[PDB]
Amino acid sequence: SYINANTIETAKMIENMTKEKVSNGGVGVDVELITSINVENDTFIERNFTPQEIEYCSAQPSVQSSFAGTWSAKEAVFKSLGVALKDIEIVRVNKNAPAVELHGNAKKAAEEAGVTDVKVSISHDDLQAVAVAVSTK
Amino acid sequence: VTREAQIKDWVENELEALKLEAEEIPSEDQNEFLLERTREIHNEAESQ
Repeated sequence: SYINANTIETAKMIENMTKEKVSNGGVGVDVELITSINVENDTFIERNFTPQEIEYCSAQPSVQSSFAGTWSAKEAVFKSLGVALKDIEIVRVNKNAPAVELHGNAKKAAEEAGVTDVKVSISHDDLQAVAVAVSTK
Repeated sequence: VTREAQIKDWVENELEALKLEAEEIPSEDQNEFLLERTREIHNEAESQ
């Protein structure tokens, strides 16, 4: 009643940032409140979200919560690297962890920093989306 | 919108601070401690 699915998901993500679990890599935590995402404002979406994300997000039960999940992931990846958000692309599929892959200047700055793997955990409910990106070199 | 940005910042600083408090907790009680203390943060972010 007290520990809903979003609390379990978000404690797991915080548990996997402790020194005993993963250490010696870029760690980026980013939260977004879902009310900050306007999905009607098409300019903000097209400029910061790839057409693969837009068609995945817009198929979900809560479009606004899913777009916020993605936007948190992008900004969580960018804080992990340590260097627009269009470049970073989050490939999310149902009941599976999403993969990160870079395209433009983000991909260049990942070779400059010497970052091989970028894993990202996401959780989103009715209030906020929390994303934790771990960039191992 | 300005205050919704400050609230986002306040949740990030509280998830960071949670992680630091959870470092010292032993590796058997660490699940229960994040579950209780994460919910408490969700609440204080909704409130705000």
